[PDB]
Amino acid sequence: GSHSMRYFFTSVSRPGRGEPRFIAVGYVDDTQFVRFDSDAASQRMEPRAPWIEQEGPEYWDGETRKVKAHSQTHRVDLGTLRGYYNQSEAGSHTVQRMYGCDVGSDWRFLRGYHQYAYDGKDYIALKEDLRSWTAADMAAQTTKHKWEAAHVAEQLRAYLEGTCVEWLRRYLENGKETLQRTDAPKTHMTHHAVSDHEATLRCWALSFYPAEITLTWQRDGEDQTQDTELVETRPAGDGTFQKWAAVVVPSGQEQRYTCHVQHEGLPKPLTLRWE
Amino acid sequence: MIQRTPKIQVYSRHPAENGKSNFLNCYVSGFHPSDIEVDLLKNGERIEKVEHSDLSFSKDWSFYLLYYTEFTPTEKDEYACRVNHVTLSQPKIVKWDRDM
Amino acid sequence: EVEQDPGPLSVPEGAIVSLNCTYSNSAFQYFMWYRQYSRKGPELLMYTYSSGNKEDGRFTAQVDKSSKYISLFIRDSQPSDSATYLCAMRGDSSYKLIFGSGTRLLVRPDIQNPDPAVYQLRDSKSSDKSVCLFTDFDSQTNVSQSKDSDVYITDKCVLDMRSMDFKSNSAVAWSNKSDFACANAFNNSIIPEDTFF
Amino acid sequence: MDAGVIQSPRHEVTEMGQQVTLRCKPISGHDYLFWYRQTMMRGLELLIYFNNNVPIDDSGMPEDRFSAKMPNASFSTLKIQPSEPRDSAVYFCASSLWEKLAKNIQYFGAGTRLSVLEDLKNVFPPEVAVFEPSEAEISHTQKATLVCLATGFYPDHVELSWWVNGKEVHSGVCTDPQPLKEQPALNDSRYALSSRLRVSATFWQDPRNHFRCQVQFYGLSENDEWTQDRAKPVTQIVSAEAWGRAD
Amino acid sequence: RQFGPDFPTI
Repeated sequence: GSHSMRYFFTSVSRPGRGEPRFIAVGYVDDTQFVRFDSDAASQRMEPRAPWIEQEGPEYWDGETRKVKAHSQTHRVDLGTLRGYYNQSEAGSHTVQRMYGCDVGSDWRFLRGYHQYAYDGKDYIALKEDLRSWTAADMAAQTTKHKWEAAHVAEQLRAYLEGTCVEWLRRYLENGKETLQRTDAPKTHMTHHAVSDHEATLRCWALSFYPAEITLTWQRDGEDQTQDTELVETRPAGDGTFQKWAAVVVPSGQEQRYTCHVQHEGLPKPLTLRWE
Repeated sequence: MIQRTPKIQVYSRHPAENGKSNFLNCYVSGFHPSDIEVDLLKNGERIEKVEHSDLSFSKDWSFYLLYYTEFTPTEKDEYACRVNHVTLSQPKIVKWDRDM
Repeated sequence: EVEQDPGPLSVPEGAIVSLNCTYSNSAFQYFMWYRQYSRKGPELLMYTYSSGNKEDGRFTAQVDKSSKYISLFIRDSQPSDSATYLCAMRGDSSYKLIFGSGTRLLVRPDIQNPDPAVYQLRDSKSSDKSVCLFTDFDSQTNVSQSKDSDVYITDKCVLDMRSMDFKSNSAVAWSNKSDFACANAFNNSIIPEDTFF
Repeated sequence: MDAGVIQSPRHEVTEMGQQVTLRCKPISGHDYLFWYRQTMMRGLELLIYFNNNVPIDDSGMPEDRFSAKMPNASFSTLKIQPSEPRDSAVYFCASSLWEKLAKNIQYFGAGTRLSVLEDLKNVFPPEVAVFEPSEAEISHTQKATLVCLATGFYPDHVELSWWVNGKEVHSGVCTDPQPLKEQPALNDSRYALSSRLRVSATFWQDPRNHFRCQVQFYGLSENDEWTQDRAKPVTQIVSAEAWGRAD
Repeated sequence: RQFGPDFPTI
């Protein structure tokens, strides 16, 4: 279906240590494929998925150079932002940048993004037209003018509409055996008395990919929100995901309730009922 | 500054069967700032050599990490994840329940 | 690796000049040209992202990423354009530039009232020895070496007396030798105008 | 004008085996710094660049003897040890900012011209002579050409200038763009350079007027040792001169 | 493949 490539960059200042901690990761869809950690010994961008290992030395030298440059820029930014907010040099602060692109099911460009945050809140972002900026406050307005003068959007736009999308299609093809697979959810139901007069029904979806899935409870074929609970979709550790949805029901009415599961890997949406 | 306390799920990679090798996971998410301590416990005692995923973050900027280790569930051993973070006045302990 | 013909190119003032480079690596995306005068640093002229045509005054830089061929054109060339021209390029993984080996361009001055003459110049203090100045000749004349380390000949050079809108070419030759006199055959093409006594 | 990029030394002539240190101060506020070199054999080429004082791309650094540091935002050093004749080149430092680099602009220093020699006994300062106008030239053209010959110098680190009644002149001057070899057969052949200065016949025939061809030569410094017969060929100025005259 | 060579500072 639809696909994305995204890069994430976090830097945390550490007053009393020599330099901020900088951690960068890259994903295609929900799968991690590279990382960099400023504190680790290698000082290289490292492979995290098997299909990226085939890239040759020019690729790895280039990606390591860029991500090292990016650590330096985040380091200067943490100082600039402290100065802009007149903040003490004693505190630890955070900078985050993410960028990337999406393609559709036809694999053509859908949208690109580039966003930045300071201490967990929006600072500046490129808008969807990839020509203009939104700034959170007056500090960010000075940044925005600077980036406008320097034609940052133009260069980001060229990358996101071009290289970002091409290298994504390249990865999708070189990793096709794992990136273009769908693992349909393995599905079952659980039952527990929670009271004398109540029972909980829990509907499980396991080992599915991609992470996107929808789980809903109905009663008499009508959607049920009351006394339900949905957990956050969680990673299994092996490249797949898990989720469940529960409903507490009057005991003896279990058979009125039905769990409904939709996933790309399912030719048709499953319906489950207690045993 | 804005601080967001972590959500915690503790669970196994595969359906747990006593005596059979598996992985114990503690997924922490929705937190800010990023500094966090996560231990997995076996009968109250830290498991040594737990690994974790590389720090990343969600659309809302909040961070997430997966901590994990190989383990073999049994009838009587109790497993738990213990999390400390600036937003917590004391460490939160979440027990592993094999049907969650 | 970028390939650039060394020249030298010699053209008359007012001519259109064309410089180019070829490259092999399709990862190059940014293309630039520099001018460097003798014994100085490189000066950026023109710069082109990706493809296309870019004009500034008498200069046009062009890039063809299909043919991997880039070019600079200089309209209405001037004596002050005489320099070495270097192309440079890079990708987007680094600010590191790769340069071509350079093309030397000589733009020959248009000398409107030539008066080719060869003169003896007596040393100021006391070297009864002397030099011969071949001067005031037009820029169709080109100049060559002597046949022997007996005799020393510098290439032509152009001076600008801007106070009196006036320019002239010169070359110089010398020796310590008795057998050396100005009024002798040299190894190059000039026309019949001299003077001596 | 705020300062541009400052490099030092401007010239260095030294014996192989020693350590050479090249220095650069970037334009203050600039956060990138580049070191390049230029030779006849390999052309113009990047050695290393830094951003926020950290080396980003050093793929062009020679694999041995070369070391580049940037201890602070105001200062970088490139060191060579032990130096070898093949290190002879012009080394250029440049600095820039992101927004200038996006337009491919960088700001260059004036460079360091480095000659590393096998043997300092081949170093000679120039002899300098001035040749006075032809009388035939004066009456045919109403103008007068002085010629300066700087001869027998090695290596070619000379800057020739013309001085008329105590003040440097530019108009009317033409100096060969490059030296010629006094014997093209040999590698370490000495060099010669010519220059001309032209003025009206009127201006030459004034006896009040005084001309001087000046050559700055870069050679040995007094840390270099010297035990030869002949005078130590140090960095020095050698001049010749002439006064105007009507007959 | 990342954006490069690098980003401007904020």
